[PDB]
Amino acid sequence: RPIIAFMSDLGTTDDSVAQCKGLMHSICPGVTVVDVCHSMTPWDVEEGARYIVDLPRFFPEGTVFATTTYPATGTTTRSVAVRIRQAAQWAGSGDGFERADGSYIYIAPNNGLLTTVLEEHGYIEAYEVTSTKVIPANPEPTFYSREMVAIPSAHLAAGFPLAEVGRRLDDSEIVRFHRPAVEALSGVVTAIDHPFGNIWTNIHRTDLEKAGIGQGKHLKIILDDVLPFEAPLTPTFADAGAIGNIAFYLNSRGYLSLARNAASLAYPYNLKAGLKVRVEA
Amino acid sequence: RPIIAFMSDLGTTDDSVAQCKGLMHSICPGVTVVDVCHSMTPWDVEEGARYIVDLPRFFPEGTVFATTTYPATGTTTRSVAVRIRQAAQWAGSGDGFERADGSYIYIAPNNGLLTTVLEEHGYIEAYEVTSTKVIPANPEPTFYSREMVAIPSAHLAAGFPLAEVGRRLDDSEIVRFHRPAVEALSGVVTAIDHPFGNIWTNIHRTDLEKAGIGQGKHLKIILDDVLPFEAPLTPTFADAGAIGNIAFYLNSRGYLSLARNAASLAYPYNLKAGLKVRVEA
Amino acid sequence: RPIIAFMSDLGTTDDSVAQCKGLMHSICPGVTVVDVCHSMTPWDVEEGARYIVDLPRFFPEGTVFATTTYPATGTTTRSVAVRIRQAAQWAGSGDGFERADGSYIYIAPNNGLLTTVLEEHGYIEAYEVTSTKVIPANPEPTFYSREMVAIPSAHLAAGFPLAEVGRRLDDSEIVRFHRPAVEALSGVVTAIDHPFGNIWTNIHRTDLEKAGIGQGKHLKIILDDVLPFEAPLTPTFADAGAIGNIAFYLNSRGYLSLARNAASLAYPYNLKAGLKVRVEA
Amino acid sequence: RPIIAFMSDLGTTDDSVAQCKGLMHSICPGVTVVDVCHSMTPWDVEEGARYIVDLPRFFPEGTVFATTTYPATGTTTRSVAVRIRQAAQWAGSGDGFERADGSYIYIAPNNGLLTTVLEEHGYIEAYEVTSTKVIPANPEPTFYSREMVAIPSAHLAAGFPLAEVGRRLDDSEIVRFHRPAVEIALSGVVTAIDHPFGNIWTNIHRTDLEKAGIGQGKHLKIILDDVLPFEAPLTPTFADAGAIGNIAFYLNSRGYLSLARNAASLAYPYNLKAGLKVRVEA
Amino acid sequence: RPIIAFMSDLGTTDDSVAQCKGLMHSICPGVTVVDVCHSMTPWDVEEGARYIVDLPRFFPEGTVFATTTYPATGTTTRSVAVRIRQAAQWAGSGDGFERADGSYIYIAPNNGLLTTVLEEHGYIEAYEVTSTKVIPANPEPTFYSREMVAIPSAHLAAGFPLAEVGRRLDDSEIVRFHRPAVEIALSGVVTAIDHPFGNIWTNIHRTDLEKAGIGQGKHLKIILDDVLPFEAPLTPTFADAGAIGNIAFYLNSRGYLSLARNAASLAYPYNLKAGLKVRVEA
Amino acid sequence: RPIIAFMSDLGTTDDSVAQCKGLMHSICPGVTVVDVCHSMTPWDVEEGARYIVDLPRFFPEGTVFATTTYPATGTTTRSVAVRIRQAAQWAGSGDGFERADGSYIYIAPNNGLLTTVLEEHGYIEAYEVTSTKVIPANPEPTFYSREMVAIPSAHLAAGFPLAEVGRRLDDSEIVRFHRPAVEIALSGVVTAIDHPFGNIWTNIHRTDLEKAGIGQGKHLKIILDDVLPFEAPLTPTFADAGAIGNIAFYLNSRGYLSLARNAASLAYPYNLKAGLKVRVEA
Ligand SMILES: Nc1ccnc2c1ncn2[C@@H]1O[C@H](CO)[C@@H](O)[C@H]1O
Ligand SMILES: Nc1ccnc2c1ncn2[C@@H]1O[C@H](CO)[C@@H](O)[C@H]1O
Ligand SMILES: Nc1ccnc2c1ncn2[C@@H]1O[C@H](CO)[C@@H](O)[C@H]1O
Ligand SMILES: Nc1ccnc2c1ncn2[C@@H]1O[C@H](CO)[C@@H](O)[C@H]1O
Ligand SMILES: Nc1ccnc2c1ncn2[C@@H]1O[C@H](CO)[C@@H](O)[C@H]1O
Ligand SMILES: Nc1ccnc2c1ncn2[C@@H]1O[C@H](CO)[C@@H](O)[C@H]1O
Ligand SMILES: [Cl-]
Ligand SMILES: [Cl-]
Ligand SMILES: [Cl-]
Ligand SMILES: [Cl-]
Ligand SMILES: [Cl-]
Ligand SMILES: [Cl-]
Ligand SMILES: [Cl-]
Ligand SMILES: [Cl-]
Ligand SMILES: [Cl-]
Repeated sequence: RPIIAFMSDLGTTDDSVAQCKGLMHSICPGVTVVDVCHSMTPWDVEEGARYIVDLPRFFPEGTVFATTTYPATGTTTRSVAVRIRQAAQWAGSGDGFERADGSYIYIAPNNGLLTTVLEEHGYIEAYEVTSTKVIPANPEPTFYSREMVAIPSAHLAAGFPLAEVGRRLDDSEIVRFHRPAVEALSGVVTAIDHPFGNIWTNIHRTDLEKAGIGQGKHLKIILDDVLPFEAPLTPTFADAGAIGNIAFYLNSRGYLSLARNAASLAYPYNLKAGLKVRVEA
Repeated sequence: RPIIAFMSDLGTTDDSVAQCKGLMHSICPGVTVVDVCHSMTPWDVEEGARYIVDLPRFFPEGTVFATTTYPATGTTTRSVAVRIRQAAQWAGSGDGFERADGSYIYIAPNNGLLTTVLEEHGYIEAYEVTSTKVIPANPEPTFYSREMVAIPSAHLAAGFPLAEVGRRLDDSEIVRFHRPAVEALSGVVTAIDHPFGNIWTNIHRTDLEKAGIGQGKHLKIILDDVLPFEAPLTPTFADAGAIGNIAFYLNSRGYLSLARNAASLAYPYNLKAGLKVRVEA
Repeated sequence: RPIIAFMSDLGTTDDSVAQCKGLMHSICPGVTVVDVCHSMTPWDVEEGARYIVDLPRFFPEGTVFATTTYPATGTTTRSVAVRIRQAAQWAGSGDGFERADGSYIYIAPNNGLLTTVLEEHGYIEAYEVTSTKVIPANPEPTFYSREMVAIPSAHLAAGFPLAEVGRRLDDSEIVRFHRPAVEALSGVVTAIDHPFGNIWTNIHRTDLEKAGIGQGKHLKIILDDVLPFEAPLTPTFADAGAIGNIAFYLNSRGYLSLARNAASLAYPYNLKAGLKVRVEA
Repeated sequence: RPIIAFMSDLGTTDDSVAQCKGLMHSICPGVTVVDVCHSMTPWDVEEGARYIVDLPRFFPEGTVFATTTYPATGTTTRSVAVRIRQAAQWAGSGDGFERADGSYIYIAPNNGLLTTVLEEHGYIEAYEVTSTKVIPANPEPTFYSREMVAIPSAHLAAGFPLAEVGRRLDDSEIVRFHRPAVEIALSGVVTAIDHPFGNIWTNIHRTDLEKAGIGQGKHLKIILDDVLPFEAPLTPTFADAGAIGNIAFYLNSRGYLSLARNAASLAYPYNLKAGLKVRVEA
Repeated sequence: RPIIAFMSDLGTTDDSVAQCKGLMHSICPGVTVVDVCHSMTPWDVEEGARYIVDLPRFFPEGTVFATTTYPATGTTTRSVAVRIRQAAQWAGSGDGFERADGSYIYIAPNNGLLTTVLEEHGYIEAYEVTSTKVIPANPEPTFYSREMVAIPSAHLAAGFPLAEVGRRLDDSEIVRFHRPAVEIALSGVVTAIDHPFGNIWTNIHRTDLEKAGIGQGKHLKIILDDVLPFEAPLTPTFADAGAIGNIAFYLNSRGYLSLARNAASLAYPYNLKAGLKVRVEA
Repeated sequence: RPIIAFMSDLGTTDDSVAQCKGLMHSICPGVTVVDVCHSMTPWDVEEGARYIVDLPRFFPEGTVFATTTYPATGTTTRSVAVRIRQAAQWAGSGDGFERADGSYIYIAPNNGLLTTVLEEHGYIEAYEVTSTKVIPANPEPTFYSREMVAIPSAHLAAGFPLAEVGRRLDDSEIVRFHRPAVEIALSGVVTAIDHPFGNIWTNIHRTDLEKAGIGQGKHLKIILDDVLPFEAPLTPTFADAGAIGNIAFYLNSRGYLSLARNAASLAYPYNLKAGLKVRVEA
């Protein structure tokens, strides 16, 4: 019972996503399509990477990940299809559901979208998608998200051999983007968690415990060099005490974050991604 | 062929809902997940209750209702799992599809979310959700909507015995919220029906016929003590005559409501929930 | 394995769509419901027609199309159910998936919604939907999108004979709307493609090649008689050269369109549908 | 002690008005320039009319009114200068300042701006402003508000003869506009939102009311835009609505039926703007 | 050389203020009307108070202050006219203009508008304005700002006797309001956003500071609305924050602790408005 | 009959400007203060420059221009006072008011505000304002617009000697800014949106045009922000665009190429703001 998890920049105000799904079913009958998100900022590769990087451990083995923002649609560019190694705490009841390696496939424009996927998970082999068996002989130039991602993803869900979609790629041929690094820790606001107004940073758990920082530690987190927040590190929001109170926590992705307890922190003060972050103890 | 109807405050701008669905499928293969809404105002329990209270009669028997806003995520709080009694006019073709009792299960934070569910439908037994068989041994503090609702809901859809998720609860142990009552009838605007701009009140059919009010009766409905609307009670919008004309009707949930015929009433004049309502004849 | 593609004006902020889906499953167990869009402007028939007109070739044969905006809900009006002729370049891998005729069914309010469907595709026979076997004996006046579209659509997906839903209609009895025609070509902006900000016009490929216009031709496209854009006709966005540069192209629906390469054209300058269009060479 | 009362659409965000004022002082030294308003909606002649039609009784005899919105600036269109007749119950302390006839001059573009001035005050002699003694020989094309209104207004204030500004006009040569009508239950329109209070003015006059048997203390239903309803008695002032926030129907200082909330804004919360239909039923 | 300083809530988008000015000139010829502000939030008495409480030392002796927001217009409510005592370190060049006592008159609605004028300047004689020699016999009900403030202000400016405007009041007859308190770590509130700069004024006075041992050059943490934090030393001016955009804590020209960014706006980016709680901790 | 023309960034929503005016009257009795503008964008020196560079020819000889935006208030930064040379075809009726040389004084912060005044009018003697005879001995740190501009402007208007305000400056001591350049097809920038009409001013001058062989009645293509295109002939005024709403390219009263719609706003509908690139091609 095959699954395609589908992430795109196609939006939710027209038939575009539905066209893709129609084909997915046409090709892989009995397929279940799980919508990740279709609301991402178009062409914002680094935003899209964030929505797909942590998915594998939550999905059954065999799940195909169709992930696409395709600003170079209609060009010589071709999509890349990749079987990752490690799905990567396990998710689920009990001690979790351990996922076998080489058990997930990403297919995506070769435009950097998979950058964090490949490094957090690794990959066995990557292939350029060119065979007319998994893509159209005459692709609609403007709709590669359908022609060069959705359509072949469904072939791959129906058991089509990855190694036959086209030629094999070298690591150097796989486009990557580059994240700002983390340097007293300096970082950046990665995202606002809608609809809660929570604030996410690029500082990982692993960066804290490397500076002698664990739960309960009193910290200062400064935004934009003008907003000096102060609070103890806590596992969750309610630990901040009263409603509205600032909380400092590690989010479900393993990253230092701020919020208010049952109140929005970002929205009322128009705090957005990009603001810079300084962490002190 | 199990169904999970899923309602949350997780939104539609990231991978959160997808993570949950991935697990649901992992646990209950062949499960179909029906999205109710994920756009509710976070932490607004009474808004979430409104989206889930009328669902059972529309769904096949055996449907599990996973409904969650979890501001106390990461705390001692635990979710409650409940088998309701009456699913409650029947919905469907002909005279409708009669639903057997004890045929639906709700699982939700024990924070008042199910208040109207339990009173409109009743319940056979309620249980605290604690067994590591339906929830993780080490839950992510900030994501109880996944760990303590989504994950066990899928076990319950796969046939896991309700009585084994944890200890049985007493009625007093089930958190409830309290609605403003209805008192010439006085009430309150409960919701604006997007995207139509229709206005919903807490005055039920049953409150009208208890004051000698049936179809065709000329009424006055005043909002905020400054907007005196006048119209006959009618079954639907077009009965108001011309487009734009005010209509007074009972909505599909059985509640007195106002609108314009093929025009928005609320949006142009920024009429929101909370406004108070006076009904006269 | 039956499919219902579902398009409505019911929105995504309440349980309405879910109620419908619940019934669909109740009636046609094992049915897969593919959401097209539920965000259309309510009562805007011509907008809804645009989201459903190009679907058939993307879906498996047998797919039932449940498409509904129902401002005359609760009136004498009844829905129309139609088996189209031609599904209509084929979509998919290779040379595409050829679709047999008479292989798709639309069901919809008889209010003009299907106007472009029937003319672009044709139809074998149309029927008024009245039988209490596919609709309720006592319909909720305000919710015909559920009672007179969703419910019977699921019967039709479960194999119920189209000719038995009610009486057969004459062409004249099928409500239609009328599009502005295309006249140096004059036309109109049909839609803004969210979230990209691309601009769509009513000028078809077929209108260009009828004026000696093919790829590479230098054109001028004027909006609102005040915005004289100039660019060569190109297959896709990146052909415009640098990012931000204007591109003139045929979209995936076969219509002259404008945009910027990896930049929004409409949003920053508040360009909306309705603006008039003049095309020169 | 010459006075020019200055109304324009030039705004409050550049030196336009100040250029004009500098010339007024240049031409007429010792002049006092009283700002009427400079924030009117651009080119909205009927809106400007309301800001200048009630002025004369509040001002000293001989005051010159310089009133301009000049969308046809740079064309053959010229300004007109007019001695009005009646200053029209007086304003001021006691029983008020009695104003003699023919004591005020309006100078404006001949584009209808004065339609209502002439209608309520009548006039005596109107002249086209063409003389290079009171306007520039080579006027800046975009700045006729200055060239054809401000400058000449100052010569007039200095005592320059009205009859010498140019040729005398006939009534048919004075461009006029048509007020929105009141139909008769009364139907009219919202003429203006009174900022910053959010009060709502209609074109419905006291005389239309008393002509439909509607007097003080009486209950009306007013509907805006064919759907938004309000009910209240006709009262003299806002506080008569009782509680803060309550709805009030009154006659404004200009004689027109108006709607408001008491020490709160009615227009803004419902996004009400000029132009909406008004239906009044008793 | 009579002068009336005019503060109202009448706005900048109609002829209201100009009607008032025309009468001032009518009643007191040669008067100069100095606009203070006309854009205050409607009916917000405590906001108006701040725009008129610091004025006297900047103005010539004998200047009359006409200050009005009149939400009770058309009622029994009357205006009060007051000769203040102390003009209160002087403003102007050198060591400043020394202002004699009892040299300024305020006329306003008796609705508390003058609460802070009387508190900081004290007063000598206050009178109720009822005489038909300085107000109209039949006042327009909606326009008391004109009928009961503007008109009488002009007679006063012309030298009309203060004691003759009506009966003399006692302190208990002068309506007053209560300032938002400062609790004591200090807690107060934002009183105003200083446009167009986006600076933020608090009700916390220099004296509250020096009373908590807080002086120049010292580090404070200020929290707005119980969550939005800022840290900086107390400095005399904006540039002392260093780089453009940096946060500054200072005492404004009125003596109140304030927050700002240096040549950049603090309020607008975070949508900060008057009314927010302020917590200052050292 | 002394006159001070007053331009500041102080705004229209408090008593700041009125404090300043009170002192002007205090120091120079009988002075007339002409408001230029007080609504300029805060700290935007080049925007202020445009509101004060065209003024002298419209004003009487001897008028003092008090022009200030003072982001460095409270520092060592001082103001400068300057007698300009050329008042620069005259404004006014007939062939206009001929203005003698050296007849205007500007006083402003030495922060570049006068860059364009000095460039177009030249100057004769510029002085640093330091004397405690024309400024305060203990200036309020946040209010230099008042302490270092308003107060001294008044002494100057009263006839106080310019050379005595402080030491004489050299050209190199007068801070200046750089105008946005015009590159050459011409590329420039939008300098301002002309409110409330929504007209669009560019930095492209008449001389840049006639230097590229571009004259009246000729077709141009103008592109804003590298993507938004407009086409029209160069005409003298808005109506020359024909129909209401139509696009017009013209030279404004200041000599700069500008874009507009005829009796309709161009900027607002497309959200166009100052700063956008402008490309003009013929
Ligand atoms: N104006 C545009 C410029 C570049 N790429 C676009 C544009 N509009 C849509 N796209 C891309 O086309 C893809 C469809 O194949 C979308 O995923 C999207 O990234
Ligand atoms: N800032 C926050 C404070 C309290 N609860 C939150 C916050 N953000 C998300 N949540 C809750 O966490 C749940 C995830 O388990 C969501 O359903 C939501 O209700
Ligand atoms: N205020 C309204 C007036 C007319 N039709 C409405 C209104 N609100 C909802 N509807 C219609 O009712 C249908 C539900 O059956 C929706 O598809 C919608 O088109
Ligand atoms: N874009 C424009 C179109 C038509 N008239 C305008 C425009 N901008 C300014 N004006 C007019 O120019 C006059 C100044 O002479 C103003 O009164 C105003 O009405
Ligand atoms: N809607 C209103 C309610 C109460 N007072 C008002 C209203 N509109 C204007 N006013 C008051 O009328 C006064 C003019 O006399 C103004 O100062 C103002 O305070
Ligand atoms: N937040 C601020 C930063 C820098 N300068 C300011 C600020 N607020 C006001 N000013 C300046 O103070 C001057 C008044 O002396 C004004 O001209 C203005 O430029
Ligand atoms: Cl790409
Ligand atoms: Cl909770
Ligand atoms: Cl319909
Ligand atoms: Cl005046
Ligand atoms: Cl005109
Ligand atoms: Cl003044
Ligand atoms: Cl009052
Ligand atoms: Cl003046
Ligand atoms: Cl400065």
